[PDB]
Amino acid sequence: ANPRVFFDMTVGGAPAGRIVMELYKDAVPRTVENFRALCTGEKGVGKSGKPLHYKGSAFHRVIPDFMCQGGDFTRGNGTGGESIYGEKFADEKFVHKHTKPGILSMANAGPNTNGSQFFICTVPCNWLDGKHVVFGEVVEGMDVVKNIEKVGSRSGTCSKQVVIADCGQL
Amino acid sequence: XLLVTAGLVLA
Repeated sequence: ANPRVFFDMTVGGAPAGRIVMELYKDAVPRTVENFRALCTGEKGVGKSGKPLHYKGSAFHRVIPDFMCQGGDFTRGNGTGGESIYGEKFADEKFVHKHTKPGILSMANAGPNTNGSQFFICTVPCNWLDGKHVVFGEVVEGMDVVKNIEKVGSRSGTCSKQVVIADCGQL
Repeated sequence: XLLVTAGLVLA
């Protein structure tokens, strides 16, 4: 089966609901395995000395009519993050494109720099195709996504903090 | 522009 993982989100400390994501283990298993493990925290601590775990991390960059970005559990601002394999890992395959809201894809700093940061598209983003590895999609709680999207701004700054209060695997 | 980078956010 393709794994399903979840985030229980808060916005300004207030519960916002659950996002459930299906991960395309069938297509991009190495990328999926990283994300799945970062939802459970099972692999221990990274090079940063922080837990390899999304729990407690935030969506630090949210841009309406584009995407929600999170996963920087080491610096909280887009300058950190790391994978269960080490700081960075290769782009596995570009077999899926950024075709619809709810697509889940890896943020990076150029080719072969995947860590832990990810984004959820809120529009089709074809200009990202070939540059970011798509590895899953939101299957429930897209409303929670759209509610987070509204707290964002053009600068990416959020009006209230958007936190993955809890996370794990179903 | 509209990118998703991790440390130097560009146009």
